[PDB]
Amino acid sequence: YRAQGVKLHDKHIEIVVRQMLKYVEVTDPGDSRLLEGQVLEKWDVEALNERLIAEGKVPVAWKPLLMGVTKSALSTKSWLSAASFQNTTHVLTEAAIAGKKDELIGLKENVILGRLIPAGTGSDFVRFTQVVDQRTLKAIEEARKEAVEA
Amino acid sequence: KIAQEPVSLETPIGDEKDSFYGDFIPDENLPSPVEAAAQSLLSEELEKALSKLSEREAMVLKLRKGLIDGREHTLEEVGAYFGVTRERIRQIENKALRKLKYHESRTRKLRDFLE
Amino acid sequence: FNPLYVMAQSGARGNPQQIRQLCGMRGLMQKPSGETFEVPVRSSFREGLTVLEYFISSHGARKGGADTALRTADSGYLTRKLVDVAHEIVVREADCGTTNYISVPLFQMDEVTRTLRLRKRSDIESGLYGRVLAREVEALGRRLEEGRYLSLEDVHFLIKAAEAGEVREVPVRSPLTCQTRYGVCQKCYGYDLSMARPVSIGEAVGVVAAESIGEPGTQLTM
Amino acid sequence: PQEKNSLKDLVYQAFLRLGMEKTARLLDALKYYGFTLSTTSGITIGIDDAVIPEEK
Amino acid sequence: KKEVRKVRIALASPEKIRSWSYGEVEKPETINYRTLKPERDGLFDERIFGPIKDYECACGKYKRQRFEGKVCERCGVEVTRSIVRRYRMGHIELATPAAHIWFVKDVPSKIG
Amino acid sequence: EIKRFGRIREVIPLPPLTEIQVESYKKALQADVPPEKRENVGIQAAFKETFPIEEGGLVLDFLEYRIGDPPFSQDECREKDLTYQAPLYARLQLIHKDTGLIKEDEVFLGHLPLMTEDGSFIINGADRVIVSQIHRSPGVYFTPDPARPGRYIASIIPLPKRGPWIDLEVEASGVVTMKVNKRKFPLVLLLRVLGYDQETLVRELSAYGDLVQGLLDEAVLAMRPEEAMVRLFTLLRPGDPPKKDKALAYLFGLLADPKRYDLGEAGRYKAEEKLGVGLSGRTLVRFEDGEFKDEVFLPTLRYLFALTAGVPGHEVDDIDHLGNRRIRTVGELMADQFRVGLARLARGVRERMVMGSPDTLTPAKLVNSRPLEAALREFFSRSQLSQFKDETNPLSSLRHKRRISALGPGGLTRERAGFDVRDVHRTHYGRICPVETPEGANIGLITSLAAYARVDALGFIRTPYRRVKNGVVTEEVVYMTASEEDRYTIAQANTPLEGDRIATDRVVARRRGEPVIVAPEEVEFMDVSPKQVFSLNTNLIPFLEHDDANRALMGSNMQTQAVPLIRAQAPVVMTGLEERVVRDSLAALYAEEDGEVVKVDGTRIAVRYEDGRLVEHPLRRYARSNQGTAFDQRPRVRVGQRVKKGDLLADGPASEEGFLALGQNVLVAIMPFDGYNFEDAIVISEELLKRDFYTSIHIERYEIEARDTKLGPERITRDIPHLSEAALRDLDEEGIVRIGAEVKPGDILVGRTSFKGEQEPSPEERLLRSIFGEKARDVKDTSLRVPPGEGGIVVGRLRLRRGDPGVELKPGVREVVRVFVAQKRKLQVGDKLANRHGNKGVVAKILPVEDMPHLPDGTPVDVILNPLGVPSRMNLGQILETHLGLAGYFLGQRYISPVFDGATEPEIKELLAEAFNLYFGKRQGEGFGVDKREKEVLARAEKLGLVSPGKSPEEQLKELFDLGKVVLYDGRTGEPFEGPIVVGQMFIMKLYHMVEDKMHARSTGPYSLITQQPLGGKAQFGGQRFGEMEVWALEAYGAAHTLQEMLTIKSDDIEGRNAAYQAIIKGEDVPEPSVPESFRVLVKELQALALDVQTLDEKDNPVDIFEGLASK
Amino acid sequence: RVDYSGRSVIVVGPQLKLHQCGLPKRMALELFKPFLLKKMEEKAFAPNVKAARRMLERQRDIKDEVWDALEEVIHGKVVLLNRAPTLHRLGIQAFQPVLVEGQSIQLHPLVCEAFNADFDGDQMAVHVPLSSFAQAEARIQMLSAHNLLSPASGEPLAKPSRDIILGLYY
Amino acid sequence: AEPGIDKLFGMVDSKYRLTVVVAKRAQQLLRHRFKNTVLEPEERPKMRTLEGLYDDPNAVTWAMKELLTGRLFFGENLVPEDRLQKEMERLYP
Ligand SMILES: [Mg+2]
Ligand SMILES: [Zn+2]
Ligand SMILES: [Zn+2]
Repeated sequence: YRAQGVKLHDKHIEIVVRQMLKYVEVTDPGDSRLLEGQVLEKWDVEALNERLIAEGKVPVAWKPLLMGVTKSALSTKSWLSAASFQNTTHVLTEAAIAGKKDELIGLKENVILGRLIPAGTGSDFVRFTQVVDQRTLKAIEEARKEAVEA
Repeated sequence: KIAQEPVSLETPIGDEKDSFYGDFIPDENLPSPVEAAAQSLLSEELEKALSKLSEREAMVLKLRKGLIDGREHTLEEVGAYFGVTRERIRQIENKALRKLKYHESRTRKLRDFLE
Repeated sequence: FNPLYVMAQSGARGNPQQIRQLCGMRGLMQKPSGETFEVPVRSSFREGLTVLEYFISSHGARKGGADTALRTADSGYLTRKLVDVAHEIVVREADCGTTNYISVPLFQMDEVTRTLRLRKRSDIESGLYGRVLAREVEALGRRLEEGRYLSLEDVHFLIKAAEAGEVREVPVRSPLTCQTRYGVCQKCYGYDLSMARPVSIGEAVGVVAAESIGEPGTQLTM
Repeated sequence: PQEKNSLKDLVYQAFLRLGMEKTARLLDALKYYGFTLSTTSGITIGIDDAVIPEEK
Repeated sequence: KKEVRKVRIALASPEKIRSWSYGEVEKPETINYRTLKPERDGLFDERIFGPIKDYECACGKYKRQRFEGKVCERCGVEVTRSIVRRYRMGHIELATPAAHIWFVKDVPSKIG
Repeated sequence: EIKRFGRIREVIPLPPLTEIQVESYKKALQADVPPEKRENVGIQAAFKETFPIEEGGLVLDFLEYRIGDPPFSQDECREKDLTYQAPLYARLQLIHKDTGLIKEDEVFLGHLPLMTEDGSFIINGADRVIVSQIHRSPGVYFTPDPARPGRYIASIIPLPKRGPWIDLEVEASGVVTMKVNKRKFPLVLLLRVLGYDQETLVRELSAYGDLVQGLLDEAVLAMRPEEAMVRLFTLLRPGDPPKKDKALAYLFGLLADPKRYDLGEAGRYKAEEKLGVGLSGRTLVRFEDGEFKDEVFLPTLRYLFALTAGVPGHEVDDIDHLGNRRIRTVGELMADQFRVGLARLARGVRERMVMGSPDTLTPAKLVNSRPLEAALREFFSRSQLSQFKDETNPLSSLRHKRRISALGPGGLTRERAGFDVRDVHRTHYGRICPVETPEGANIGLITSLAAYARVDALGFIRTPYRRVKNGVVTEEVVYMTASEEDRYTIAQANTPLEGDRIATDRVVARRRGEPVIVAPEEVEFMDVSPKQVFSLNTNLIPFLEHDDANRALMGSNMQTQAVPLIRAQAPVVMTGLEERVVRDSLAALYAEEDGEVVKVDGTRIAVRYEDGRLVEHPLRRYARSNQGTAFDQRPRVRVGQRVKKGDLLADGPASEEGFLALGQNVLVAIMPFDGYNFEDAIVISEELLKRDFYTSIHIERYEIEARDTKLGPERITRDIPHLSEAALRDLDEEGIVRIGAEVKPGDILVGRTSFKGEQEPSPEERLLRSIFGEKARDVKDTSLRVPPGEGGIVVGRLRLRRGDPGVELKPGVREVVRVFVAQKRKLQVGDKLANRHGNKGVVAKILPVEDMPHLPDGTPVDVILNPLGVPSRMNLGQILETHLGLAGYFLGQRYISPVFDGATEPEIKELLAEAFNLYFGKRQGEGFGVDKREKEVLARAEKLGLVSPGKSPEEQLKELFDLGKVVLYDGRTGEPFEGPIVVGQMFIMKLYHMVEDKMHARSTGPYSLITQQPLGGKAQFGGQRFGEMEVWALEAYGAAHTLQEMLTIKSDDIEGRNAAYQAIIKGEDVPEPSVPESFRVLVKELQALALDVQTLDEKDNPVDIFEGLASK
Repeated sequence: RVDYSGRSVIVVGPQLKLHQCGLPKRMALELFKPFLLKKMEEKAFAPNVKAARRMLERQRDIKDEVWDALEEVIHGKVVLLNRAPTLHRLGIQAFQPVLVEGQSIQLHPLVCEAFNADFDGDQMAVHVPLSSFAQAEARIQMLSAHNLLSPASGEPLAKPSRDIILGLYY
Repeated sequence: AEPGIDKLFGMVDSKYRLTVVVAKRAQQLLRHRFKNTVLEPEERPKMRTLEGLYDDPNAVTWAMKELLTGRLFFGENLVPEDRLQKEMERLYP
């Protein structure tokens, strides 16, 4: 990109790359329900190992698994996401076989669903924000003291 | 005319690979927003233009129209429900019609919906 | 004060090679096989080109055009892919609570050219601007605080200090090292490049990233 | 003399220091002035405006 | 009534298919060549998938919103909105069981 | 006065430009040619290759074929919406072998479309054209293996549908394998029945050493022809049991069959002159004495194995070389599909023989029309090579006819086209235009034929070259193909000549597209003209030498999009090819012989010819084209002056006094104006709208169909149930609009009444019906009303009613009513304008004549284009056009500057000097000196050094004038512009795209039945497609409710959009939607795949999105 | 494909400001039609919505009343402008309706570089956010004037271009 | 445009919070017909019309100026939603 003369910040590329290597291959499942060579998410095996250490069991050894953006997105937790992308048949088959539940965490599955997108103003952080004015505020402020007397 | 076959809805249109024949077909079975709003405004405005009548004659009218149970209650039925003769009902509705003629001749709110 | 030269210098319109073709020789041409022709085209456009010159230059030209077209196609391709992979990345937590980071080098090394050279300013800005300092930095008798958002001025200062040679590495919180779940968090990310201030929570930076990389997808030929 | 890079650092510095609205105003001002002055300059292109070096 | 925060996908058992089914489509016609009404057991049949008109049955006996959900005694058409023809699904009971080609033909064949 | 430039004089005129289609379709017809003396090629080739057929003991045979006279003329077929075609009657004799029964009997075949004089057909009342196709020539070729770097793979190949591709490839065992129809098997196994064994294959075969032993397999060489025939029939066709006679018949039909397998005559010839052998017929092998005998395989394996040895004389062929590539013209294609349909007919005949009464059957009962009828119908209507004619202007149809496409069936497609077929080969020189081609995914695929380029009988494009002997040029012009050109060494058209012989010692020449400086002694050939190196549209660009290839391409392509104007004018500076363009376009009326004009008027130009006959020429006035651009002919002749032969009578839409008039000549000033010309936007002086410049006439036609529905018959009538008086005005009698009536959008063109589906009025509805007491009546109004954004005056009227002569209407339909509506379109804000040099633009706000940069004589400029578009796109031709346009405006003469033989800088400068002498001379003749403001501008131009210091203001204004730059005063201020500004006459074009057609907005319209999405396009009153990329944009912004509205309420959500429209109508804020309703379709579709789709809740519980609907 | 949307070829905006674009009259009338129905309901002239709609559909009687009413519903509200292909998020930006004669949409010269727009006959699309929530999203974060620096780079996107640079340099 | 937008950005941490605030406030204003306003007759955003200078019907702008004043209070779990809307209707008919 810099050779071509196009300047862009490293952040974006870094995000994509982190999404690329986000997967893991299991070696010696230990005391978990996992199997050797089973592929899953970084944070998942991390958490599982935390709990296993807390439970006084043997954690799961693993190896970093980096895949192309296509297969990376294809292996994602949201089946609607992978379905909408491409290779619809394979996804749907594996999906329904395992009976996986999409929790609708990502934005585009919600886009399919026609539900308010988890990002932006629809972010669970800012969307519950309430707005009042002084007079109404004082009215409902009396509303609390008249409840205990009734 | 009977001999001719139906046409595949997926029949390609033009050299474009993004268009079918079937998705160029409109839906007349389903009410458009403008149509639902039109029916709404009609029912409401008629409801308000009805309210200036006497209670009995209005009730009779909306018994005739299907504004109650949706069915059409003739003459004798209305006479049976209000306990009067059917002729009286007839005169009643005619009168109602003409009173509406006056008030509508004034406001011009319902002069539309004439298609 | 010549219009061509002025439009070129001001950055209004035109590049040195276009002006080269409009004034000096249009240069040497490339036959469809890809190996350059043995004879040049001599005269510029304003002198006029002979039939042959125009023909060979047309080989090269249409080659170029086909390139651009197929390239817009592939740009759409790659863009859609990136969007599909990074879509779930969104600012959620203000602080994900990680001590992990990446250290961005201010010096590269040109090989067989030996000596380490100071990275060009635009690259350094591309890795440092908007970033949040992982740990404390001591240079030039001034200190840079922990968890500080580096402005452009701060980056230029760090460059001045890199030349001063007190810092060959910049510790920085990155999305890479971020522990945020199904996305990235504020400080690990950085400034919101549109507003030049710390990124607002709820910003979906995955889609932003994907578009950011996607748009340039149509400009790569050379 | 002001040019693309200079004008750009101008706009950015203005955004970083002054504010968003002030910079919008600034941009439109540079637009109006730049246009009108471009008209006044009468900058044009003739065939001999692409002058050859004699050394060619 | 309640929020939908979750969507799952699974294999539909034959029993589930029959549960979705408002009836079986026996006859491989579409409509009559003239009247253009849905054929008796045909694919477009109203007796299962629902009426073509809102609250109006096929024969035209029960005509109104007054009657609702009641099956008419001749055509067997349920009095209801005509929109249910988009939702209500039928089925075909197969003589000899067959395989869904997905779990066969899929790159890592599942049944295989 | 018209001035010509350049020293290059074409000795040969441009050959007929429509000739490819016309001549090719002429050779495939042979209408005037007697059934005796016919050529056995084209349609008769199809006949002779499909006949005779014998299979009881019937023997058919052919005799003749007859072209019918058209049942309807051009115009009639066009306005009936019927294909223009004539009945083809084959005369075919039927015989019996055993009986000796001869019943000859004529027969029918089908309807064959006839090509018009312009070279286009008419299908279903629409003018269509069949583009020429480009593929590689038949024959055999050799190319290095993609898989193996060390050897060369062989390929044999016939015409398409004339039999399969053949590949000889050495697999790396050392053993050899052949591939036909996706499969593998050794060559020897095929040598088989061809009369070869171990010895015959080892005899000569080794000059080689190592190459002989990879061929031999003793297991196959042991068995002899019919056994290995069974073997290869087992391998290549596993379906049926390995019978011997099946093998014989099948593999006879595969190779030895002249009918089933036809290798191109050009391929026959080329392969014969390549392998160094000769061939009896067009067949790969010959079936003789019951045994197969070799023809092709032996010499091609000879050349294969020889070339792979490295022996001199044998070499790999060039794939993209035009000597190995040929053109399918219209006649060959038509004949191809004709013979396919003829084959299907043959099978029909063969089916009809084995039943009924084998004793007495006339060929009339034996033959059906439909196979050939539907074959030809399918080819003309469907096939990609057949596309809608370009009627936008004459040059449009001309170039469209000269277009060469690599696409279509039998050719290649967008995906498999790399830099291979898209590029420009050495041999494209005098054949295919290196520049003209679409700027889209189709670049390099669809190209145009060169000006002097011609297609011979074999389909090889050849180009004219003048032979030269010892520096002396000969008047003999030779048409040479690609290979023939490759052999010789060719000079250039601009090479200096001293009265018919060469002057310079260094001559510009080439050996196989390779520029070389070489002496006059070794030059055997020369270019006729640079014009032959480009297409027609490219040849219309003056000073093309100064424009970049890209913008030149854009220039030609935009010249194609040209709309005709009322006042439209031929360019001031021309290349000189415009005349022949208007002539060969056949859009103009000329004098067929010598004679005198006995009348004019706008209908009939009658001429009394020297031959004594009085012939009137009917003039087409305002005829609707395909794109809508009016086709008009304005006569220029006075009554009573004697015309020569070939002389002009009436112009075309795009013609002026016999010259091509595309756009108009306007006065351009190159300069920035108030950012209005920003990004190639075009300011325009309002004065153009005063002179009716760039005003185009566009006729759009609308039709309507009265049918009989099962409910009841439709009818065209003036009576409409709820219709008011004032809306029925122009409807005079039968409910059709009168002629010359203005029709507003929403106004009724023709009335129609169709009985409504009988249903109850709703209770409220019938309450209304009762209130107004207006009888709810029967029929409802179906009338055709002119679409929004469209409107105009009514010119044409057409009514075709059934039960009336001359017209056959499709079943169920009573009558069709069609109305021509013409519109007057002046240049508007947003319309498109462009020049011949590839400078695009939109009209950005028009400017009043009051404030304009004008001249000291008060003459305002007509445009003000932006100079910033120039240096990036690198087209300097427009600059020169502007200079010469200035000189031409002042001295009042036009110019002819051919491509690559042009006007030059000193010439133009001289003309500028003269024009200045006249101009300033007239300035002082009127008693005026030099203006003070001019002294100011001259001063500041002197400081920057645009003018020589010390010279008087006259001489400085002079030095500035020849530079093209003059002093300009701002019409707003009155103060002069600081710098001098080039002005002059540029030829500028109004194009097809207009705001009038392209502006559409929508609130709530119709929706699709399947999914509730709004329809697409303007014609359907559609909404804008919001793409996935735009979703990504909104997500990037983080606008949740905007994206929500986009995905639900404002797009497909039923209850959402309804409640929303309700809310806005009542003045609320729109509610929150629920179900997109396409998603429910997705759910039920997923359930149709037997996949259970459960929409859960916060706590893993079923939530039914179908409310009391599918619940059951 | 969506309701309340349109498109047209584009024309330069030199007199216009950054937070504005030149949304044409007819396009606006069709786009804002429901709002116009309510504003015609409030502002006398016709008794109810139906009268207004019937007025607008048949007989293009358009009068200064309905135009000033159109500018009554228009005021303060913004519409989204779209240029294909959409690469950046800046391929979509908020601007204002400004009723102008002619069928072409007027666009600001600075944001062109963001849409990758020149006027050769390039066309752009207009969408109107309905809900006050969506309108807030449009005017606050989706506004063209509010988006200046490139989210990809961090260097300002909306920028002096061509003629402007020419004059300032000048 | 929307003056004070910089200060508005400064009022909150994340922008989408501001957008939510302006949205809901404009919602309240549209609900109660601008009678729940904290503004004063001089501060009211007046739309210029030849008929007269009226109240700007755009609720968004109203909310913008309103929050610009600072008389408005915003936050998460500030007041019970039910009672909020309840007495919200209680105050203004
Ligand atoms: Mg453009
Ligand atoms: Zn983090
Ligand atoms: Zn029934």
